[PDB]
Amino acid sequence: SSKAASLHWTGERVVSVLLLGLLPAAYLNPCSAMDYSLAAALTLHGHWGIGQVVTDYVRGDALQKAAKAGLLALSAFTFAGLCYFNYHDVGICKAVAMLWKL
Amino acid sequence: TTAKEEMERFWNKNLGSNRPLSPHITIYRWSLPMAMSICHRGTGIALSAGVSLFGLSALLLPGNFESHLELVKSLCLGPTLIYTAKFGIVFPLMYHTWNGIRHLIWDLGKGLTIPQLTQSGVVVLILTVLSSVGLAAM
Amino acid sequence: STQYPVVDHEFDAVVVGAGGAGLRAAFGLSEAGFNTACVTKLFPTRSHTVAAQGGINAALGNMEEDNWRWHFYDTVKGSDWLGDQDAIHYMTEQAPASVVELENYGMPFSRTEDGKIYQRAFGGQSLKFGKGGQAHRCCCVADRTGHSLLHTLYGRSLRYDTSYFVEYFALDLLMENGECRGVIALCIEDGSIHRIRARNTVVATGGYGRTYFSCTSAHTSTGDGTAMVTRAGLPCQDLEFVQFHPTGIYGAGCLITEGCRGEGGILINSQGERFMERYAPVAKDLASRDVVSRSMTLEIREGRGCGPEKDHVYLQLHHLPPEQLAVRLPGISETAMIFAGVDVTKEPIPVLPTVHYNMGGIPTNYKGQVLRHVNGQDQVVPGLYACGEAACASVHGANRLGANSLLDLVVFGRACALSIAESCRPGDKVPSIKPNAGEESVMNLDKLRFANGTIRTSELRLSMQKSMQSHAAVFRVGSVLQEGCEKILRLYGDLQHLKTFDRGMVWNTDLVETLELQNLMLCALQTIYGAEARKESRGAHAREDFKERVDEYDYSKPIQGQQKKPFQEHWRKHTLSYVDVKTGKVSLEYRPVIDKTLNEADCATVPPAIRSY
Amino acid sequence: PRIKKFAIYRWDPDKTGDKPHMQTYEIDLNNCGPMVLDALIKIKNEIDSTLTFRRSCREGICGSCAMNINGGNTLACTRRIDTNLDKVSKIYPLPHMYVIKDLVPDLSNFYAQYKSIEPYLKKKDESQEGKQQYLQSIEEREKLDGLYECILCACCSTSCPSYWWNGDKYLGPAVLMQAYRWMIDSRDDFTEERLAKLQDPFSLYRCHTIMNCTGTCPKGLNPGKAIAEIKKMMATYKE
Ligand SMILES: *Cc1cc2c(cc1C)nc1c(=O)[nH]c(=O)nc-1n2C[C@H](O)[C@H](O)[C@H](O)COP(=O)(O)OP(=O)(O)OC[C@H]1O[C@@H](n2cnc3c(N)ncnc32)[C@H](O)[C@@H]1O
Ligand code: HEM
Ligand SMILES: O=C(Nc1cccc(-c2ccccc2)c1)c1ccccc1I
Ligand code: SF4
Ligand code: F3S
Ligand code: FES
Repeated sequence: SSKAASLHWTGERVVSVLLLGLLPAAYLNPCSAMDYSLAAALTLHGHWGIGQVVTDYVRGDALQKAAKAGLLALSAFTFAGLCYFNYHDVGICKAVAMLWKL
Repeated sequence: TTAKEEMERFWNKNLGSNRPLSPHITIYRWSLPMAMSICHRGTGIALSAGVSLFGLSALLLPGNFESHLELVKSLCLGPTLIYTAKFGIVFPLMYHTWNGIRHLIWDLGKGLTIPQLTQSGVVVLILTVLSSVGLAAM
Repeated sequence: STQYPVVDHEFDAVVVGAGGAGLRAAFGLSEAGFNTACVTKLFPTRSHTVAAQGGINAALGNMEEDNWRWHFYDTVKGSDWLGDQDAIHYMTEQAPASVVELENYGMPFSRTEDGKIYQRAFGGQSLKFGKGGQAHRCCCVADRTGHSLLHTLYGRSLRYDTSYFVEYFALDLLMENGECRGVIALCIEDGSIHRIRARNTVVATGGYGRTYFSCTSAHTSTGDGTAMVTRAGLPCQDLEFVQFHPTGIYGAGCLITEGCRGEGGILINSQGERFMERYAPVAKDLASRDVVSRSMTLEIREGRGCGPEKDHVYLQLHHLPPEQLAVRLPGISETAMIFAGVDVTKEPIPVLPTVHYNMGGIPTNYKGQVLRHVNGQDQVVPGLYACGEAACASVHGANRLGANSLLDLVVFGRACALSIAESCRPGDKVPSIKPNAGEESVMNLDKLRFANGTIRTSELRLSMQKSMQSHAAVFRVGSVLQEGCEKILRLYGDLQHLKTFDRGMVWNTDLVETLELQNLMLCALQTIYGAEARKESRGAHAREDFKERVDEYDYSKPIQGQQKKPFQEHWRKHTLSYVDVKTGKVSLEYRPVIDKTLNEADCATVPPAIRSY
Repeated sequence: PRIKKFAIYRWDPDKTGDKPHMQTYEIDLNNCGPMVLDALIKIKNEIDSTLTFRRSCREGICGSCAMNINGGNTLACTRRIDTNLDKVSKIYPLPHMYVIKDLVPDLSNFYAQYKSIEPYLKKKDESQEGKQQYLQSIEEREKLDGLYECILCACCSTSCPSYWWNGDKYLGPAVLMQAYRWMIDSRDDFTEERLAKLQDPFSLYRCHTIMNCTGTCPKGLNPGKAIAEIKKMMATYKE
C-alpha cells in the first residue's frame, strides 16, 4: 500500500550517499555552487539524523510533538544561516580552507 | 482475544504493579559493535551541534568570517595546541564518515555476520586514526 | 470458599495440553465453531513435541509407490498384537490426509526433485505387507520435524478464537456422577484457583517419562493428566509398557534420532562389529524399537562396554557423507557437539537405552473417547476425551513404531474435535458443577502449601527415579519386581512426611514440583504393579522368567486343532489399573484387545504371528 | 573438591517490602552437570527450593531457560559453566523486562507481538486446503533455512537496546525475523500486505542495525541479517 515510512528510509540513504559523494567533490571542485549543495545535504541529513534520535529516546503524547517542531525550527535556522554565509560571507568551501591554513 | 488486547492487558497489569524492571545497561556485556554504535550516535549528535552552531552564529553574531578568524589569532595558541583543536574537529567527523560507509554497506545486506562486524569495525577504527591524523596535519 | 479466590470460567470444550495433540484438538474445535479453552502449564511452543526430530509417518508415496494398508500392517506387527486394530486402521487411513493438511498450513518439509515432501527410512517399517524390503514414508522437516510441527500448528491456532490459559497447572477433573465437566486449575502466575467448566473435556498431557532416572523426556513429562484420571477412580491402560529408545546420549540422556539409523547410520560395539546384524539380521539396526534396545542392553552385560565405566554403546555416522549431515541431519550434529562434545563427522556418538515413550495412559475409543471398564465391558465416560501420548487407544499397543507418535497427535487430536462436533453443538447446555466441587483439590494444594516434614520433595523424586531405573528397567524378573513394588508403595507413604520450602503464591515452582510428584507416583505405582502382574514377554515388556509370548493360541502352527485359552489364562489383553489414593493400594482388571478393523473388506485383519525383525 | 560461586538475581512479590537483591550459592562442579541449568536445578533441589526459573527440554529447543548469564542472553541448558574457579558467574533475567518473580520475565507482550505479524500460510485459494500438497522446489526450501529454526526464546529482542526503550511499539528481531520467514516462503500469497503492516516509524524502522541480537542468539541464527533483508524489500516492492 502507501509506501510512506519506507520512502523516508530510502530518502535518508539517498542524501547520505550524496553527502558522502560531496565531501571529496567540494575539496576537488570548490565553487560557490558546491557551497549551497553542501549546506542542503548537511542540514537535511542532519535533520533526519536527529529525527531518528528524537523518535527513539523521547517518549510522550505531548513531548514528542514539541521536539519535532523545536528541531524543525533549529534546522530551518541552521539552513538559513549557511545560505546567508554562502552569500554575504566567505562561504563554507573557502571558509574551511582559510581555517585550515591558520 | 486479539493481539492488540493482549498488548493492552500487559501494560495495564505491569504499570500498575509492584514488579521490578530487570537490569539492562548495568549487566549487559560490552562489545565492539555495540560500543561503536553508541559512538556513531555520539559523533552524529556532536557533529550536528557544530554544523548548527556554525550557521546559527552566521545570523546572530556581528562581523564577517575574516574578523572572527583574526580573533582566533589574538589568542595565538601554540602549533601543537592548535593541532589539538584541528585534530579535535576531524576525529568525530571521520569516524562518522567511515562508519557511515559501513552502515550503508549493511543497507545493501553485505557483511552482517559476527566475524565481519569485528573485522570491518576494526577497519573503520583504523581508517579513522589515519585519516584524522592525515587531515590534522593536512 | 473465598479463602483462595475462585474464578468460574464457562466454555464449550476444554483441552488440557498445548503439545501437538492438545493444540490440534484445541484449534480443531474452534474451526468447527466451539468456544474452546486451552489449559496448559507451559507456553504452547515450549511443549515436548518440540524435541521431536525423526518425523511423521504417512503413506503419501513420494520416493516410491506406497499403500497405507502396508503402513497399517507395519504398525500392528510392531504393536506385538496388543494394538487395537480399529484404532490402527483409523490412523494409517488418515495419515496421508493429515500430513497434506499440515503442509497446507505451511510446514516447511524437506523436499525432493519433484517438489513433494521428503520421506526416508525408519525403524520398524516395510513395503508390501512386510515382504518388499525397507519403506520410506516418514515425512520430515530435516531432523527438526516436531519443532516445526508445533510452531506451524500454533501459528495456525492464532487464526482462531481459542482461549489460552498459559502457565496454568491443572489439578483434578471436575467430575459429577461419572460425568466430566472440565478442570480445576491453579494459575501459576498468582496462585489464583480457576474452574474452567465445559460440556466436554480433552486430556492431552503427554508422557510420564520422568518416573525414571534416565529418560529422553523433558522436566515436564510428569504424567499429570493420567493422574487426573486415576484420582477420579477411572482406569489407566497398559501403563507397564515403556519404550526404550536405543539411541540417546549417555550423559544427560538427550535423544539422538532414529533418523540417524534411517539415513544409514550403524550401531557399533567396543569390539567393532555391526552387532545388530548378529541379533536380528533381516532389518538389522533399523528394526523394532523394543528389539534394538533389547540387543543393546544385553550387549553391555556380556562385556562389550564402550566407556570408562563400560556402560554404553556407540552410534556411528562417520561413514555417511559430511555434507549429508548438514542437509538431512543438522539438529543431531549440534546437540552431540554440545553435550557429548563429539564431532558427528569423524567420531561415533555414545548411545544408551533410556526411557522414551509411554504407549500406556488413558483408555481410548478410536473416536478419542475415554473408556472405563463397566461389567467387564467397554463403557464411555460422557464428555471426556484423550489424545496423543497421554491417551491409550493402543494404536501402539506393546511397542510404538518408528515416528508414529507425531502421527498419533495430529490424527487423534483431529478425532477429538470431530467426535465432539458430531455428538453435540456449540452453545448447547453446558452442565453446571456443584458450588463446592473441586474442594479436595484445593485442600490437597493447601496441605502442600505449608508442607512440613523430614524427606525433601526433591529428594523423594530422586528416591523414586532410582527405584524404577534399577527394578523396572529394560529387563525385569519376578523377584526384583516384587521387592520393587513394595519399595514404591513405601515412598507413597512418605507423602505426609515430605518437606516443601517456598510458601508464596506467585510462581511457586516448589509447589508444582510436589504436585508433579503426586502425579509421578500415581503413574509409577501402576507401571510397577502392572509389570509384576504381566507374566510374559511382549514388545517392550520382557520378562526373563517368561520369555514366552502368551496369546490365546500358540501361533507356531495353524490354529486348526488347538484349544482356545480362557480370558484369565493368557495375557493378550490390556492391563487396566486402578489405585486407592488413601492407602496407595493397587487394584487391577483386564480388558480385551480389538482385532477387528473399521472395514474388513477395505482393510484386512492381521492375525497374530511369531514376530521378529 | 571444587567450589563454584554463582551470583543470582532474586525477588519475591509475596514478601512485603522486598526489593531486588543478589544471592550467592556455592556448588561442587564435580557432583554437578556441565551446564548452567544443571547448577540452577542443583541449588534448587538440594540447597534452596525458593529459587524460581523456567526449564523443560534441558537440551536447547524449548527456549524456557532464556536468561542473562555473564552479560549475554543464552539458554542455561546449553551454556557451560566457567571452570575458572576464581570467578563468580552472574545470573540475571532477560534485560529490561518486568520480572513476575525471580528470573521469570513477563513475555506476554513478546508473544502478542508474534500474534500481530500472523505467522501462518495465507493463500488466495483457501478452497483446496487439506487435499493436495503444495509443490515447493528444494532451492525454494533453501531460502527458509536459518529462519524456521527459531525457538522464540526471546534472547535477541531482550538484548536489543532499541527494544528496551521501545518495547511497546517496536516488534524486535525475534518477531521481525518470522515476518520475513513468511515473506519469502514460496507458497505464501499475502506478501505485499505483510510488508505493508510495517509502514510505520516503529514496526520495522526502529532497528538501527546494532547487531547485538545476532551475537547473542543461542541457536546461531541471524535476525539482524533478516531484518536488513526486510528493509530492502520495503524499498523494492511495487503495485
Ligand atoms: C521425549 C521425546 C519424544 C519424541 C521425540 C523426542 C523426544 C526427546 N521424537 C519423536 C519423533 O521424532 N517422532 C515422533 O513421532 N515422536 C517423537 N517423540 C514422541 C512425541 O513427540 C511426544 O512425546 C508426544 O507427541 C507427546 O505430545 P503431546 O501432545 O501428547 O504432549 P507433550 O508434547 O508431551 O506436551 C505436554 C503438554 O501438556 C501440558 N500439561 C502437562 N501437565 C499439565 C497440567 N498439570 N496442567 C495443564 N497442562 C499440562 C503441557 O503444558 C504441555 O503443553
Ligand atoms: C558524508 C559523510 C557521512 C556519512 C557517510 C554518514 C552516514 C550516516 C548514516 C548512514 C546514518 C544512519 C544512522 C543509522 O541508521 O545508523 C547516519 C546517522 C546520523 N548522521 Fe551521518 N553521515 C555523514 C555525515 C554526517 C554529518 C556531517 C553530520 C552532521 C551534520 C551527520 C549527522 C548525523 C546524525 C545526527 C545521525 C543520527 C544517528 C542515528 O540515527 O543513529 N552525519 N550517518
Ligand atoms: O540507545 C542505543 N544504545 C544504547 C544506549 C545506552 C546504553 C547502551 C548499552 C550500554 C552497555 C551495554 C548494553 C547497552 C546502548 C542506541 C545506539 C545507537 C543507535 C541506536 C540506539 I536505540
Ligand atoms: S532468533 Fe534466535 S535469539 Fe531470537 S528468539 Fe529466535 S532462537 Fe531466540
Ligand atoms: S534488532 Fe536491535 S539488536 Fe539489532 S539488528 Fe536491529 S538493532
Ligand atoms: S530448557 Fe529448553 S531451551 Fe533451555
